[PDB]
Amino acid sequence: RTVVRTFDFELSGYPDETFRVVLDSVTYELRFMWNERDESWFMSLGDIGAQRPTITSKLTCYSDILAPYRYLDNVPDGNLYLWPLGDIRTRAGRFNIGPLKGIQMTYSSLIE
Amino acid sequence: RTVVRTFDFELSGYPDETFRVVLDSVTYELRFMWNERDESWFMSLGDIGAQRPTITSKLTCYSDILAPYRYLDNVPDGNLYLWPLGDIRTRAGRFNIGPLKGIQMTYSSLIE
Amino acid sequence: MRAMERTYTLVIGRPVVIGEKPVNIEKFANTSKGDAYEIKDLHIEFNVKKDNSKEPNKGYVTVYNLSDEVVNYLSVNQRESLAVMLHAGYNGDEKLIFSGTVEYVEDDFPEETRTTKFILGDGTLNLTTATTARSYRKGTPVNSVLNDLIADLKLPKGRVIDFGNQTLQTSMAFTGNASQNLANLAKNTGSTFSVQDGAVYWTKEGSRFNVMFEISEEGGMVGTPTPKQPSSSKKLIKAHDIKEDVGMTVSTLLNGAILPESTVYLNTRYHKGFYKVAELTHRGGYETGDWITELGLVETRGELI
Amino acid sequence: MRAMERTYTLVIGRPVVIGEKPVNIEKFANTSKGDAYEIKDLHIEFNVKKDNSKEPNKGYVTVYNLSDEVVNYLSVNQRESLAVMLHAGYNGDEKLIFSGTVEYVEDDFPEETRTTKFILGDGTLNLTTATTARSYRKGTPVNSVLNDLIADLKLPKGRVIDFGNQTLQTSMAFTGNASQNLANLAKNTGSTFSVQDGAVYWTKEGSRFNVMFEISEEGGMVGTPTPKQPSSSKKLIKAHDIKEDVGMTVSTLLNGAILPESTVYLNTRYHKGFYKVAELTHRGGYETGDWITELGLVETRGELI
Amino acid sequence: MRAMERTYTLVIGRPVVIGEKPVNIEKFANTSKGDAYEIKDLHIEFNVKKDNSKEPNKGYVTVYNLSDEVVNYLSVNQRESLAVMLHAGYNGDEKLIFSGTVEYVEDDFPEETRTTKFILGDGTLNLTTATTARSYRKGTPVNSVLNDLIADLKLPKGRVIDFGNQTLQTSMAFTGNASQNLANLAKNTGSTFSVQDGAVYWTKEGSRFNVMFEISEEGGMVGTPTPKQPSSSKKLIKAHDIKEDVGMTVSTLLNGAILPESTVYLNTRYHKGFYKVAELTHRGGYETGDWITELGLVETRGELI
Amino acid sequence: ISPAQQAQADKRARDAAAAKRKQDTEVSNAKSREDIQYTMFVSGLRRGRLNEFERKNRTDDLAILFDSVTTHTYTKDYNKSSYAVESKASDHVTTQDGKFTFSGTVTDSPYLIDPRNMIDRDTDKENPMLARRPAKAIEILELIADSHQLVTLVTEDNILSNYVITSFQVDRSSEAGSSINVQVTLEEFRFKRTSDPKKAKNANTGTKQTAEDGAVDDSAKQKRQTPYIGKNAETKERWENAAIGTTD
Amino acid sequence: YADRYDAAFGIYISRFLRNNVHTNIRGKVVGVNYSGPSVDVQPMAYTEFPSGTTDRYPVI
Amino acid sequence: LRNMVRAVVDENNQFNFNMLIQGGPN
Amino acid sequence: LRNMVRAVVDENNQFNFNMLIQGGPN
Amino acid sequence: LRNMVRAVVDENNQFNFNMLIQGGPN
Repeated sequence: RTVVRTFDFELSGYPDETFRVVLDSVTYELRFMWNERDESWFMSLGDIGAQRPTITSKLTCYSDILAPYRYLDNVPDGNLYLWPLGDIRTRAGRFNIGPLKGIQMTYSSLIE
Repeated sequence: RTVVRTFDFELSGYPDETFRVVLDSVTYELRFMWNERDESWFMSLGDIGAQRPTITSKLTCYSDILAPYRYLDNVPDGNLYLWPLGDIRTRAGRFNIGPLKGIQMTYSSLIE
Repeated sequence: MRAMERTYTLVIGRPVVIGEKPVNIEKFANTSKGDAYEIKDLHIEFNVKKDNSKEPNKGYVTVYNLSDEVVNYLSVNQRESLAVMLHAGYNGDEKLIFSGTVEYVEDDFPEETRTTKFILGDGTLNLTTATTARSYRKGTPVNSVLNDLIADLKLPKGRVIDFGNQTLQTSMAFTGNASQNLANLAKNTGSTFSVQDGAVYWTKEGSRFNVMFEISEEGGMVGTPTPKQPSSSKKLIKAHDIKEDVGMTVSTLLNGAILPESTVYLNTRYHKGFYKVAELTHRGGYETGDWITELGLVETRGELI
Repeated sequence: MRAMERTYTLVIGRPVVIGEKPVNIEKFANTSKGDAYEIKDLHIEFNVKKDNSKEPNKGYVTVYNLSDEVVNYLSVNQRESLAVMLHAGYNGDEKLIFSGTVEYVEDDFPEETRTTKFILGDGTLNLTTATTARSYRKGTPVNSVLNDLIADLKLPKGRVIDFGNQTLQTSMAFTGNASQNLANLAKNTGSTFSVQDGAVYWTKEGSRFNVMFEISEEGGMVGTPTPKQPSSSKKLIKAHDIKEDVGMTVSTLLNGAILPESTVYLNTRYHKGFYKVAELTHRGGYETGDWITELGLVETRGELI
Repeated sequence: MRAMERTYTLVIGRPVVIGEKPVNIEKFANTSKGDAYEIKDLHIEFNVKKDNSKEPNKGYVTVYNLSDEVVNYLSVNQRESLAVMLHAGYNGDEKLIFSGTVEYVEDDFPEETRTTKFILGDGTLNLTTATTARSYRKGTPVNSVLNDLIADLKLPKGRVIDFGNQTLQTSMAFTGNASQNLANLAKNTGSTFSVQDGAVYWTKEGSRFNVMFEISEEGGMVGTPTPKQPSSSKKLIKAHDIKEDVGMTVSTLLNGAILPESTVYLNTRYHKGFYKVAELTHRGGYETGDWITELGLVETRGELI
Repeated sequence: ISPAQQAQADKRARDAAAAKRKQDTEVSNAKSREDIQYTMFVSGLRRGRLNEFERKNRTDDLAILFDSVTTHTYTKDYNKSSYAVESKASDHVTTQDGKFTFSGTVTDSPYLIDPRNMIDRDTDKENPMLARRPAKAIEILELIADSHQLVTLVTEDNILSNYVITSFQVDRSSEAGSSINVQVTLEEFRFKRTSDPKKAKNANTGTKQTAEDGAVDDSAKQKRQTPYIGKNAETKERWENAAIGTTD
Repeated sequence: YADRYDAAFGIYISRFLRNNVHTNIRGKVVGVNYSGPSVDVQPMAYTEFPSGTTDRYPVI
Repeated sequence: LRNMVRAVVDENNQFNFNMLIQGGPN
Repeated sequence: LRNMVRAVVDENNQFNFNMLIQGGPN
Repeated sequence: LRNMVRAVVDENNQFNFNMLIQGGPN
């Protein structure tokens, strides 16, 4: 399953960010919510103007977020991962997500 | 191989000149870079809006620059030469290129 | 303490080349040198209209006192279609507001001040040259015809509502520009087709999508809403019934995160309810002028797709 | 002692519904409540052009600071064609000046003053939807074809000049909008067809009807007459000869008792004679502006029908 | 010592009558009385655009406070096409700047000042009424077809570039207006056809003719040249290649000795080279206004015909 | 020409360019910190306004006092429809922004040098004229106006907030030498991240593209990939290339 | 060339007819049905624009 | 001041659109 | 002042009508 | 002052010409 890096993300730290992104020539809308007690980011994925999000999950490092969901016509077939740029023991935080902040959220697409 | 002179060039001496020229009814973009240690002009040739130049070479007097490259659909088939107007021993310099500055950069096209 | 001041950015990239896959203006931003020609602190006047129809969305721009190098780069490429993106916001962020190709460019420099002009088209090249040649027999499912024609158009699919188990009643043939053929299928099946900021949107008339936007005095509204007819003419009526026929108008501070096919909620003191969007117009004067957006709303009477 | 001050009245009635008999806008004036919404003492600006051609006569109107109730009544019926009548004169009487249907309506209320807009059409609905399907054989009298088509149009007959004993030379078929077919019969028989304030007028080109109006300094003329060509282009000539080709222009204080197909007598110190009327334009500014009418006259060379 | 002051002359002649030989507006200048109505010292405003296309070149003119006799002479002939010539220059000579027929004329005389209006067409009558009916078989030399159609148009041949030994590949038929048929032959053979000041010009696209004009600060240039696209839209490209696609703009003091199909040399400090001409616009205000001409230049890439 | 002049034109360009780096930089940081709050005391002081003048410290709530204020005026405006209304329709009126202007003076011979005034931050006690006080005031005045601070005015009667400076004038006439006359004009401002999640509201950013010069954006601009610092190249290496791949 | 107001309508009408207003065309039979005689037609004519683009009629 | 002119041009465009598109069953 | 603008718009409309309708035998 | 108005009318005419003539291979 050859895959190539094709997109990177950044977060400003606002607890209720929402924006639209284009992946594999298809367009999706994303929502990020910050959880206080669990100090983690909650990601919701869905179609543009959809009544409810298609997928909701909790973000973690080195875990394949989309693994159990590559069976729907509206879910990207690529790979979405979070891995750190600094010390390997650093876990995902609020302000430490970005191309140079410490954590590299990235999307990669299979070659077809 | 009958050939006729059909175009002449001039350089203002700026170390990173770049401009567009039309030859044989086709259009190309040229880049000229000045090298300090080697005191010579580096010429890059390519198509308009091309990602990378098709040809790069070093300019010298009485040398056929395009000789080894007349086998591509986007390279002129004419002759490009640099020869001096003054004493024959003068070599190409920075400010001495032009119709009256001392060195005559010229392009000539075969008769068809 | 600061004030609330405007900001914007304008980017110019490589010529757009259509190939054998969907076109994305994003990937053409970088120039051969790498970083693109960015213009930030120069007085700019622009007008960008958007709609849901066959025609592409077009926007106009004007820039004063540009450097000679940038103008030279546009004197070249006058045969080509440079990619351009525009951003605007308030001193803390800038939302994409337009993306397309430079259809026209001219320079006038009488004495004191040069004034560059632009005319930009949202996917004009694809919508006006994508030819097709297709045919189908009696019994073919209509849902297959729709997907076949859109793939020909070579644009990303923003959103589509399939027809279900609909089937063709008569043999069909399609030629010429793909956009024109699709716009004809719209009339006979109650569907709206319109490309916008590179995204293909296929929806059904009368119906609408949640409250993706709320308008109120806190949301930077400008003046009270007023009722305005959505068309410059009236049609004869039996008095499909589901079609449009009513609307309203609202104005708001510039906000590029809105599209013609979206849905908005209107929280005012007189008018309250949900509406579709039908038209957008973005205006802007950096040093002097408005920085607002105008929305033309249309009432809905269909199902909540 | 008084001055000579302007007056006007504007009336809005029920939606217009076309049926199986000639339409009269008069009978739709009354609203379900009875009396109609009359607007008298509010600054109004209007422009009403009239002509003798296929297209209907259209007039524009603007009203400032309307009460919310009236605007609400027009927010509703935006799918329907409300009947409207307009009157104007001088403090002692008001002559009918326009009657039709509200084609368009929009409201803009920026800060200080609301400004309502209207676009009215004189019989637009009938002229653009009355379909027909008729045919005739060789030998049919042309006078029968004319009457058959007009009855289809469903409008009162203001005035018609029958053809006599004319007979068709070839078989004929008519479909589509009745107005378009009649306008084609005009070219090949030297007849003028045009609907105006609900009345159908069919006359013959070149000829004219008594001195129904006289223009002089006593008759409130405004400036001297000047010669103006009746068309924006010139035709090649053999130098039917009877056709028009010349005209003049005059202006006068507002007077709604005039129609494009009428006849006028021009009693000035330079120009004297009889002329046809070809075009009208009524302008008006209640508090500020003109209150005059402009007539485009055309010379005649035919018989005195 | 004097100043450098403007001068002009306007002449009106007999009606133009087309016959069985090429039309020359020169010979119609004289009126039945002999000398024509010349107008020299009256404030005049005019705008004259010229181009290389099917449509004729049209110019507009306005004259203030004309004598009643001249206006009377134009009240008559309103059915006819009077010949008119215009001259302009600087106090020592006047170059022909336009010649054609009076398409339109109207007079408005509100109170203080009368204002006459004109619309003039350069060969409008011939280009819009010259019918043809011709046919040819396979093998006919194309050079014969071109000459046959131009003679039908009944205009002097300003300049033509024959096709050589070209031959028709398929049978051809031509009807309707001759100008329209010729303009169609232009597309399929890379040739430009356009009538101007009575002269027929047939040339080949991309190629150009010596330095017939040189532009420099000594030559009364006005401001620096600026690059402007020669068309309001962009075409898809393979990136005939020889076609146009680039241009520039320049302005200069009024000089009627220039034509759209000519060639000019641009001697400035930034831009230097040879260009074709594509468009002209002559403006003029005698007492107040500009007295300049604007040229739209187009780059060339063909042979030096 | 000669090389001696080329070594002179550079000096002309270098020193002139250095001026923007000084002035242009100061405004940039002055806008990059919103904690500071400027205030002006026009009259008011001795009628009990001292109660709030003493609140002003020397780091956050900076205060400005002029050596003398001659006149100050306050005004508001409204407009109404000029056409008869349809009748109650009392909504046909709008409110404009209130204006405030005053005239003052700064002198080389001050009578009161209270150090709390920000004009007198580091003014000498015994030689006021060598301190060049008028130059101190102008330097302060331009920075406040240039950065677009929302100033607060303390006046005789009322207190005004959210006022921005739109124009000011300075002159040194032959009369009243050793001093400068100053005029100012202000108008209202109808103004309407690290934040508590409980106060957060759903926001939007529109369509977004590749963010910042990353490992993928570098390829778009033809920049060479940033080498990885070898803190550890045994664990990630086998997984990084297999799961994320490389931009190519 | 493209400055006059009439030339714009000329080009617009010329382009409008290109994608509509089909009246007659030649072709060749490729599919034949003998019960209820009907035939499938493949039009022969086509054109190539200067931009290296082609227009092909589909099978009817 | 261009604001005043743009409004009149817009109104004229509106009138022309109305003239072209009016009535009709489609 | 709208009087001045209306006149120019009217003249432009007149020019366009002339451009559309010109010459011709019909 | 008519200079200011003529410019706006010209720009509107330019926009309309662009709207009519755009894209296309011919």
